[PDB]
Amino acid sequence: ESRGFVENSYLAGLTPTEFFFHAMGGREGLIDTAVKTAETGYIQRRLIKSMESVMVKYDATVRNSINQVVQLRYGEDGLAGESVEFQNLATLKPSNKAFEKKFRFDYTNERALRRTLQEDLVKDVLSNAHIQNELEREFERMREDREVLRVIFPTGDSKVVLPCNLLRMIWNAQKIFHINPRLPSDLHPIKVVEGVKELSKKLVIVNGDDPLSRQAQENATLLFNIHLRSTLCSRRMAEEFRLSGEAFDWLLGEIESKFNQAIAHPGEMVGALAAQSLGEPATQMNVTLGVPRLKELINISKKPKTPSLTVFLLGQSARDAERAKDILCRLEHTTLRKVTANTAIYYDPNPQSTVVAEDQEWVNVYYEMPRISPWLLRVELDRKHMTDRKLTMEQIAEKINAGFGDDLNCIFNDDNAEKLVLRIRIMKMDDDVFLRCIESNMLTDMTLQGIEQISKVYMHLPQTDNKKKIIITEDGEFKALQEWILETDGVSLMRVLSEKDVDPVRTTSNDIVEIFTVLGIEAVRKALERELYHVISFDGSYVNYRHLALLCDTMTCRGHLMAITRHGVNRQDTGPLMKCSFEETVDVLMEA
Amino acid sequence: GAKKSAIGQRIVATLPYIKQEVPIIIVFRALGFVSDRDILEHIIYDFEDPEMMEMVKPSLDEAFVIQEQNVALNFIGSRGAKPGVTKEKRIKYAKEVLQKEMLPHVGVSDFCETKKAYFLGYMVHRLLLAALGRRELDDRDHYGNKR
Amino acid sequence: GRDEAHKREWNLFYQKQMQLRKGKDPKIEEFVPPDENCPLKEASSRRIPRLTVKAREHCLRLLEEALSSNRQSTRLRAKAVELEHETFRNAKVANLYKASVLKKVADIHRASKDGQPY
Amino acid sequence: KRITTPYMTKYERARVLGTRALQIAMCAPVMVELEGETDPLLIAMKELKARKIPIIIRRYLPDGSYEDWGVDELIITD
Amino acid sequence: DDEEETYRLWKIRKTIMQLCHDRGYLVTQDGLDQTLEEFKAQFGGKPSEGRPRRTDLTVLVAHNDDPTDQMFVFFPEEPKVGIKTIKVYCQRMQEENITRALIVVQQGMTPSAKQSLVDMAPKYILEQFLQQELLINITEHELVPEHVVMTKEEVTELLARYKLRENQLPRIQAGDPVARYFGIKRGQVVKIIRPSETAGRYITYRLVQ
DNA sequence: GTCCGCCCGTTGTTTCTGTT
DNA sequence: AACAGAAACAACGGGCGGAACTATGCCGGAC
RNA sequence: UUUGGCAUAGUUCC
Repeated sequence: ESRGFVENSYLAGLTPTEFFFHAMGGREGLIDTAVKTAETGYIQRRLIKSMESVMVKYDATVRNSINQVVQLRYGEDGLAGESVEFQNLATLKPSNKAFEKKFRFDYTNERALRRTLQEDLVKDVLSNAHIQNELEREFERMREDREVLRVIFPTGDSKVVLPCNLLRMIWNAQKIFHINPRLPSDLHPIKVVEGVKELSKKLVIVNGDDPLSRQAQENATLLFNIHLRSTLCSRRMAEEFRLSGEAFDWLLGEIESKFNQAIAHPGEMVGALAAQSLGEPATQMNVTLGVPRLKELINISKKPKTPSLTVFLLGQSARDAERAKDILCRLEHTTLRKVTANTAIYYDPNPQSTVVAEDQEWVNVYYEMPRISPWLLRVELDRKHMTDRKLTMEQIAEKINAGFGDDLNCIFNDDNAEKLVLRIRIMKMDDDVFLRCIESNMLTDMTLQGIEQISKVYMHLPQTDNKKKIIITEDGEFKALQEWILETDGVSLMRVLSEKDVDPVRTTSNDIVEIFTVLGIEAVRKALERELYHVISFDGSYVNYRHLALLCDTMTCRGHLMAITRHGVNRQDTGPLMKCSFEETVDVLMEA
Repeated sequence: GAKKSAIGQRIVATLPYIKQEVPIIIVFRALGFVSDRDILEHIIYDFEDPEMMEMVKPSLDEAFVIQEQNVALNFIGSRGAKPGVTKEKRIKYAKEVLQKEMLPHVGVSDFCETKKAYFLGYMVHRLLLAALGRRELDDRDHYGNKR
Repeated sequence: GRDEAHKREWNLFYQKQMQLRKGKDPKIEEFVPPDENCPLKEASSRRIPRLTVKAREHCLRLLEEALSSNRQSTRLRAKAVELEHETFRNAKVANLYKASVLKKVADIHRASKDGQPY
Repeated sequence: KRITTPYMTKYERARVLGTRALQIAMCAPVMVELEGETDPLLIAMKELKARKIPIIIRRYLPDGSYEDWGVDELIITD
Repeated sequence: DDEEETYRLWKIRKTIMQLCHDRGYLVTQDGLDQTLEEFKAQFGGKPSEGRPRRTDLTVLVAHNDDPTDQMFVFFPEEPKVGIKTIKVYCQRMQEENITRALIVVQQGMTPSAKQSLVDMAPKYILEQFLQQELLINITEHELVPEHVVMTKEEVTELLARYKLRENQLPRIQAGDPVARYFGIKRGQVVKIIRPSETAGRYITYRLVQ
């Protein structure tokens, strides 16, 4: 009750303290509503100015006002956004045995043949050999497509967005032609195979006959052709759908018509479309997410508000907590102040008669078997922090020797005694002021362990299917594994990647400038797309991938990061009249 | 660097109508107090506080040079709105600023130094208490701190 | 860049203060060769600067005295010489060599207190 | 050799309809027998359906070239 | 430590072997795949006061299309490589009749040395790689799609097919990490092959400029 | 009818090493 | 010893939502 | 059947 938990409902009413606390709660909502609007409008305006003149040319390429290629095919496939639908691939997830049983078309049992295919067709199937060779080649092609799919889509996601809804088209064909599923059909599986092969030739995105053009078309229609073959497999047609001749012909005609209608029309203003599509969710939008994150990603800064670096471990460190904690120790910065307990500066010229009575025995043992200055620098190390990081006094001593050379002296006790003692002596320029500078440097500059600029490192098991490692078993399924993943504060990507027992493939940060300077421009494009997808989908919202790809390509087209500001807008070699209308009019005009 | 790293923290005062900052011991000496014992009587009320004494020590280490009211006033007045070409006028300007624009609410008469010193010592003492984590920092949105 | 600047300023300050503490003629301590009865392995080795043969002989006696005390408790020269030589081979600087010898002596005394042969 | 798409895009359809309607409204001959219609936009749509609009669309490739497609030759999608 | 230094030398050598294999030079499978113990045995498990002394690890290898065109991989023993070291290396290249060479640096090179490397560009080609930049292979990172260097013939054919002037392609800086990995000069065009979410594959092109 | 409140791209200043 | 290349810190300048509807005061002073 | 502007304040809608 003291900190504001309203026990009553709106029907019973609120006691005065709960009334005031509720008003304090609602004020925050009013403030956020009145605050987000201007920033959202400004972000949308900057995006529109950035991509206002990007168009789809009659060449089918996507070019800006200076005829510089942005995408060779819009959305990497050449289709329009408003004509595509969610669909499932249905050949990626099934195991080996299930996949073979569902897509093989056994022509040997012959009782399933008599039950599903007609009598005049079963004799043909059992007699011919060219038919059998074609039917085996079809399954070979499907297996190769399955492997390609598993490479393209790790983590086993079937859901995909493709232009023609094949299952609903099949349902419509069944209802239109009054197909009875309880009777054998008159569809020849060879007719099915030949029809699909001929159909795939009429779905042309890249027109040409050179090897380059044929390769471009294959890349442009690979996924849809894989889906088409998976759906119109002959065994699936014979078992599940049970179509007929005229039904199959109508289905092929409808597929051609819909694919041809779902192709992007030249002249579209895809740049402005993408700007609006990515900026309209902004008005409804321990790290930063939402409007500030979008602002940072659009105008890239070298100092993000909450830099982070998710780290994946390679082997037994991923499972066993021992090496996990060991890597956690290796990757976290730690100076001497993090472990020291207390320090003091004494005046003790006598090696034997020591002002401090604790060090007597071992300091005498050290001095008995051999100038120097009479002053001292006695420090005391906290036992809890000393033993937490698995540190050793010999390690601290050798680090001090490396850091200062042999112009210092160091004598240290061991963990046997309850008091762990380090004693330092030097082997204008007066001693006391020099020892205070030695202590101050040795406590804020020592860098015993860890990587500089890496402040704090967490260590927690993942709970999401994108931050988990997913493998493919020997039986072909997808199995999800839980392995320890780290999450640091502060970024230094190169050192963490170079560290022993750290996975150099899946390790990633969220600083775009760092990704650039370490991995190039294509990696920065992919990472920028992933960060934008994360910030957009945190709210559960959906935005078509074409708009994300267009924004990322526009930002990373010229080889260096182009922040969407006056700097990036005027860096383009465009006409002065486009730049004058944006964040700098008179200066640009007078320069030109 | 080595000397800044050893010093750590120093206490400075931004007097009005003065070009830039002034160390606090300089102002206290300009008020007419010479002995470190007297200045610490004005600032640290209970001398059995070694942490407070150590915190104020680097501020007193800036008194290694200045030791007299005349030179302290000269140092203060060197940074006026219009720096003078003479020295007596600069020293008179320094005294005028310390008598007219520094803490007007305590007093403006001739014998107000004995109380301006106490109030400035209280300001420094409260700053030390804030730095030691013994009192909560104020918030501007508290409505007892408004008119 | 600020950490690198502060580290350079510190290194210049430190080097200046240590040069004001370095005398004009650092007498290079003369390496006295081992005697004919020196039981040390690699006794003539000058690999560790400022580590004398007499220091290593003293360190070896500490190991012998510790091992002798341990054996008297549990009911030796060759073992002491191997312990010294291993410590010598692993050490780069005289102070760490001495510390690693004293650690071995402490470990032997711990084993003796626990009634265990080292 | 023409490589541009054989369909008439929505923008080409809109501009052709607007220009043909303006031409009709400026007292120009029609290429179809109007069965009672009087609105220039309706008559233009009827002509487009009949494939009798006498316009050739000049499509500019980005490399400076161009292609002339008659309305009769372009598949009318919508 | 000696173990860590051996590990760093081994990792640098392995990455350079992978780099040469990608650049088309002729590196065998056994050279490509060496275990840490095998490297310890072959060239010293003790670096400090041991056989591997950042020398004798230099690699001379011949391109698969021309045994006459060969490349060096030099390991300076100095944390700051200097003008005289660069002159020594250029003398060795001149005497061995070698055009291109790599130089792995402990910490860095002075700007004078870098400019003295740039000056002899038509005479000789030398590249600087830091010790930290080669402990990992940036190409193997999953964020980095496959890059293919395209011949002038492939470039011409591509430009003719799309009717593009080279100004109209996307660009990639000559200081890019992958560009330095492949050793690409200005005016060459790289090809990017990456999988796609909406098409299944997408081939882009970048101009080094 | 006459006079009188926060961020971050440029450019400078200064400094610190390398070559000959 | 003179010169030159590269870098740390400090100062300066431009940038900051979209529409719409009422009202009220003022546009130089002395001679 | 002809056309003032500058500033400030309040309000409506996302």
